[PDB]
Amino acid sequence: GSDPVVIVSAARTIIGSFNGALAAVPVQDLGSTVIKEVLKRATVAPEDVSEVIFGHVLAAGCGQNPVRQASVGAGIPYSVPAWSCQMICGSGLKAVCLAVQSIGIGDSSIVVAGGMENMSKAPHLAYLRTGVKIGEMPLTDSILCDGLTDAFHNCHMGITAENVAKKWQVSREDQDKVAVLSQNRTENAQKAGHFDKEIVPVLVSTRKGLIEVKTDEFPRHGSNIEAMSKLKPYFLTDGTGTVTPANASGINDGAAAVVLMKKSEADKRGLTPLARIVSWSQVGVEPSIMGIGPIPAIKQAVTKAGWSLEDVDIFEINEAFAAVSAAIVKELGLNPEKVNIEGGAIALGHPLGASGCRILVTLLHTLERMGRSRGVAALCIGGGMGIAMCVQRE
Amino acid sequence: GSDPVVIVSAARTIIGSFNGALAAVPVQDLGSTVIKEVLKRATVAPEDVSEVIFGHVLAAGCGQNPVRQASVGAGIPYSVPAWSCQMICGSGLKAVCLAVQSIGIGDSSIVVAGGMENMSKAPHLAYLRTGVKIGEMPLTDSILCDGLTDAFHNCHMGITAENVAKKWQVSREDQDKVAVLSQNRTENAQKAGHFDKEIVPVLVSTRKGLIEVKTDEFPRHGSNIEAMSKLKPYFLTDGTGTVTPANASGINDGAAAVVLMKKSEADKRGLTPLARIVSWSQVGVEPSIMGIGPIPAIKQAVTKAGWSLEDVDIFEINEAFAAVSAAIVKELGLNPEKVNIEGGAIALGHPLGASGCRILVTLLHTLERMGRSRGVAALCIGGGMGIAMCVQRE
Amino acid sequence: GSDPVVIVSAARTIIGSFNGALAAVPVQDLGSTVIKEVLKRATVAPEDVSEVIFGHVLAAGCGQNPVRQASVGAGIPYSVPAWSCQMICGSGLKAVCLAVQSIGIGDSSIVVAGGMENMSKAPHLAYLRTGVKIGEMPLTDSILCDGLTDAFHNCHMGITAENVAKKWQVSREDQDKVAVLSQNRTENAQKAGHFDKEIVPVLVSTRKGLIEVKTDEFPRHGSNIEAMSKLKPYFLTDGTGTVTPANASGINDGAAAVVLMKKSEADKRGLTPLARIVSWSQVGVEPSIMGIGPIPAIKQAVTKAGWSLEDVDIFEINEAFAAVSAAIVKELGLNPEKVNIEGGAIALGHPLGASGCRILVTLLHTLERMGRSRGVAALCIGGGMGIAMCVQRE
Amino acid sequence: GSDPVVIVSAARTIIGSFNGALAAVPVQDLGSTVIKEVLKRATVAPEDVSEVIFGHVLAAGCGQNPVRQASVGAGIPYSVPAWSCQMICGSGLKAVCLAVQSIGIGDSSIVVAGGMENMSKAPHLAYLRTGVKIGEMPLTDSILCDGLTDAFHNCHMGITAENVAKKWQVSREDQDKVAVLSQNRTENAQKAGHFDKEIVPVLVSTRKGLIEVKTDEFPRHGSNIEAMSKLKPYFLTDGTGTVTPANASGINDGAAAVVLMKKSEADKRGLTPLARIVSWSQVGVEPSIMGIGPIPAIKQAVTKAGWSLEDVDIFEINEAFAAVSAAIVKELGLNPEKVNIEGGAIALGHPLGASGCRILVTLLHTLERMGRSRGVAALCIGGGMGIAMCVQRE
Repeated sequence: GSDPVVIVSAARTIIGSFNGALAAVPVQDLGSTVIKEVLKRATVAPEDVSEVIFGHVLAAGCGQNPVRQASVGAGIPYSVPAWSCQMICGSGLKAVCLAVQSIGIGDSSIVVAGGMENMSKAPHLAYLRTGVKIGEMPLTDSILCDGLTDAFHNCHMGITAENVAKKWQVSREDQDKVAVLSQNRTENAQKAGHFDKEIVPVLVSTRKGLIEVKTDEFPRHGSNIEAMSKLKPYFLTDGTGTVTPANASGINDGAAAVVLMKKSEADKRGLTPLARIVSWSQVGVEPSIMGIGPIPAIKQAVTKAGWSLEDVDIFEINEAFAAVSAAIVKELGLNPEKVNIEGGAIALGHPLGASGCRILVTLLHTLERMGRSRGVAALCIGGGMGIAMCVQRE
Repeated sequence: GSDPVVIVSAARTIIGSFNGALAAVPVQDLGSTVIKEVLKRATVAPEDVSEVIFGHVLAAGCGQNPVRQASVGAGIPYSVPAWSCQMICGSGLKAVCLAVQSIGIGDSSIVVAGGMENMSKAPHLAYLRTGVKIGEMPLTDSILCDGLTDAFHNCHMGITAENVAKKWQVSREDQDKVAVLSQNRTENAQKAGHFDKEIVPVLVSTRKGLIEVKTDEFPRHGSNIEAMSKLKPYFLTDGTGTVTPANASGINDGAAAVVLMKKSEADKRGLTPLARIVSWSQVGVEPSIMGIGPIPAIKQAVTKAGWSLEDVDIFEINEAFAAVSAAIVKELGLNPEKVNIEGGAIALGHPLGASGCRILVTLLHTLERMGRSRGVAALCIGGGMGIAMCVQRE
Repeated sequence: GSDPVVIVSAARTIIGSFNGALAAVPVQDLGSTVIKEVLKRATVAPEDVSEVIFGHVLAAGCGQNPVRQASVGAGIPYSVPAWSCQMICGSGLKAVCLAVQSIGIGDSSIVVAGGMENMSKAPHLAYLRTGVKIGEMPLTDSILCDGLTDAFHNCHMGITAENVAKKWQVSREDQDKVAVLSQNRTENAQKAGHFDKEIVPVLVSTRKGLIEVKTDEFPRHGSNIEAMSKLKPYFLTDGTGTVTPANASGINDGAAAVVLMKKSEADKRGLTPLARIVSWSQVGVEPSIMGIGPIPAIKQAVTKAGWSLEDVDIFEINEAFAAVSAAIVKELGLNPEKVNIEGGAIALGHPLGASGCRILVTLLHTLERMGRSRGVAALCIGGGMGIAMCVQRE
Repeated sequence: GSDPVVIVSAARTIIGSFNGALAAVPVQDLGSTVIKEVLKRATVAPEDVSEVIFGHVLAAGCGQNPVRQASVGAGIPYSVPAWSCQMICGSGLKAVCLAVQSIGIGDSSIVVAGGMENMSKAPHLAYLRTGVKIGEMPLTDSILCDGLTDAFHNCHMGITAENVAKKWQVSREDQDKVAVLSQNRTENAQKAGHFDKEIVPVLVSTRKGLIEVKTDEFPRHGSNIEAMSKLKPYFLTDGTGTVTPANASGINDGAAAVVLMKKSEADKRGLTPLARIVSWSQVGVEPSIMGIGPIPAIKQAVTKAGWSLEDVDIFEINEAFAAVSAAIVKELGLNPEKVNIEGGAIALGHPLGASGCRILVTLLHTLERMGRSRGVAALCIGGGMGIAMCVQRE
């Protein structure tokens, strides 16, 4: 307000496929990569950062405070506090909102906010301290257990997605159409070089030495409805299923970051920002339909901004499932030509902790590239939440 | 400022011993217990909570967003956003600072902040996705890996404690004296009923049915220097060791919570708060001496409050190791009769995610009970950080 | 025949309770203990042993050829071949029959035969070579998996025991009576010192140094029908159950051994043997009723010996379940005062690989102590087999 | 003697590569395949089998008595006893010797003897019964632990192989030459169809349905010394190494079986056997040089047969390591044109429990195919043993 918080820089790694191009790279090295890069791009010295805040969901086995590791690995001094927040899929966006708060209230001057996740590296879990006298014991998958299973209904996110498909009447055919659209938009954007600016290469040691990874791995080029309609429903196999692997996102690795400060601090430094942050909201809804979280979230953020929905030029609405993104667009009555125009997570992938910031990074570069003005990033969150941010291009 | 953020209520579970009285209780049930109770005590209806923020470090195997589970298990509606932060030992206090920020900036009206940890339930970890063709594979202890091992030097917190012992010249004899003091102060406080008010019983099913757990489990009554001086150093066994199990805290389970709102909202509701929050700080230091984090943290918080150190009536300085707490007190020149007067974590235990808020809960009730005015809660943090808060009794 | 194979010496360790007195002792050290001891007792130099043959069922994690380890640990040279056989519960007796064959045919001159098992040390199992992309994986209990589960019907031995109880009409009351009898006979034998001769102490390091273990651990003195009839059926909980923990044996650790050679070699050496081996049999039956294996086994061995059943003075019939031992005795019409007179495995325990030889050791010492002449050792075997041996006291 | 034991039939599966063509096939199904087939070939009804004896080393996770499972899966009745022996690498040959003994002494009339191993399916091991309060725990590889590690010196078989290389002066160049020879002989035999008769196809379900596997998988066609001499020593990397993957065998899956009875029983049935068994030996040597076990073993078997070494037309000497097979041939002064003429385990692979019988199967078919008369099968055994058999073609 008058001196709003602005985003000066924004970058992401490619999104790697499960057990794919980024699987050997610890999550904190993904974090370091984007942290170092956004500072570079903003021309901000690492010692001028007030704090680092990252979303990060599946942190088992990553060592003590992996954000701090990521921060220091980027060349930020030990003097700079660094910490993580978890709000499942919303975690990466929540990190940025939290920065908005510390800067707005006058506690931080410059913040590197973001999200990070290496799901390929998520371990299996065993409780061994008591000691099992006799009987089988599970090695539980932390991804499933901590990432993808609703704690209230003990069901996969994909089941909640079927609830939304049912209730918002998004057919199998609808979902496959959204999926094809998402895949084709991503392929068009890739070929047109639309992601080049936002991507920062990741360094990976191979048997044939060091390599740069700089193409998103998860897209399935040549996606078509005929192929997709042959697949069987994955979560719900009693003949009422609609969600398949083709119309859902995946398990993925990646990180993203943004540099934030006040407009006045940007002016003082001779920086022109990507955008100003106008508003944001977090809301709660029923776990059984967590997918529709962004509906109340968007309506509140947009309202808080003094906007009507028509005023929004571009939406990024996390595409965890076609069933959910379709339902959100249908209920709000959004123009699909304004929503996920470079494609969404069905094509690009969904590294839980990173996605909130990743879609923001994309949003901001899309707005910039198209010379459009007003954007909304939003995500549904397991357990029944939604988060949304309003940004306006300077 | 003019309308400061106040703490209306504050409560904790007992602290359970490793694999002890609370080990069968999932961490989110510990959270629910304290959340429900602080609302009860503040007379605030659960549907009036703007959000829930909890510190939580070892979240592997706890399911999707265990704070949200804890929130809902306390009777807070699905409409109320709930999420976690991780800043190792500082996590529980960081949760409260974050609430201060959301309330200060006008985003939240009422917040339940806190921390929670069941270390007994922390699993072992195995990476099984690639597949090991031939050879041994570790089942890594998440407590050690993610909780207690410095990521920069690959050494136990207890090793960093020896660095501080060495550098601040805190002898074995000094450490054992601090340990005895801590144990005796805790035993005196227990017998005098000083913890009765702050403790909320935990419900536990046993073979002989339901029981209430309401005594802290970890204290070793009759602690004496003669016994302690017989023990061997645990981390550093080359004849230069000082830290033993008797002069370090433990692995422990527990939770704690506070209810926060603006002074004006408290006045409107006819509530008298425990205290107002005057200031807080987070700082970074070298990982090798993470223990001395609270020195810069305290100095900055106290300075920001407009106080001198003499102005502080009561300190709670987390007693992870006698070596560290002694070093902090020595360097700042604090009166030991003002520091951890009900005893500290050597006697009480250290459930990582909970401790930041737990010491705050104790602080506030001590200030209340003694009719003293100004308090400081502070903790060192693995990886090289410190966090401190200033509170003033209304 | 004319120059029959004789048993010169026979010894056993105590039988340890699951996770009890012998759990820290590797199975091969149990083997070494009994091997060394029987050589000592027979006055046979270790370098005169032709070969060592031991039954051993649960060998996972025991290292390369644990019989060979056991042999060498007893002071038998590297020049002496040593190897194991597996025939589940019959394994320890099968080892002795196999020795009878190598000596009878003229391939071996002196053989140490026996059985050994540390079930406390049996590991859990995980298949990790492929690599599990996503999902839970079992840590399977090798005891259950490889020891106690019928491979044909995928059911616990205790289920097959219920089949025999049903079909041979052995009531819950019958089973509990057999159990009390077994417990009381064992307690009487212990107090009378009847096991003193056959037991060889095991050496175990404790925190208070080295100790000798020389009392069987599993017996429940003061066993009574009133207590037993209060227990619930363990395997079959649909209201048709009869088998409980009180009328079944346990999971147990132990070893036993015997020294064998021809009568002529014994005469040459100035040794008087415990007994001569007269006959033995191995038979197959249906897995669903594996418990009744000893019926055809005994009938064939006794027939091969030229005996009638009345001619047998003493039987040892492995008491895996009261339901099975009762059924065997009922069908064959045996005098219960001739069967398991020092008690059986319900009281003493059942270390799978050892039991076949353990009951033989006991048989031989009982025959000796009572001055009786003709004995039968027999066991049922998981998967549907029976094994029996006839011995005659010289 | 006068009525010697004869082998009527002999068959093997292909040998599968680690995690290769047979990895999804449980070991007992490999057993059933060869058991059923040898009965078929001998024209012996399954109900006429007196007993089944198989070598089997890595039995963890295979269920109760996997030989019995294998027997019944081949259509052998429940009435036929079936059991396993373990003598590490010698296990498959020991099974046959044991049959010789039961038939020779008049206890069995017809025996199916053999060996079987699925090393791909060998699990990792964890001891979980006590309960680990705090710290890392190993998931131990049962292959390494129970199969490939000398229990006396705690070193890989490959280390003992280096001891033999050193002591018998078998150079790196020598070993690579033996390896190339073995690979080229196997490739020549394959192309000439020499294994066709002995191989029995294994049935495997694939995504594209059922398939027959009938080519040995492990051979590396086009093996050459130039390639081999580029490899680095695998076990001993201090610059004194000679053993590499190219001049050692592998980890492999397979089974083999033979049908045995007396010559008189063969005559009565109108069967002409492959060969008569003339003699066999088992011996012990120092674990550090277990590889040279076959030297004393062969000398004793050949001596017991009334043969000189020149009398042996064909040897099969298990080729665990070129270093060992070379050393055996050098010391005994054998013609390399008489030794492993279809190639050995360097090319064919080494499924521990199966190999003893596998080389016997090959021996017998080679003797038959070449119209040669006298053969020797022999193997070294971990822990310091050797086993050898003499056969003579009828």
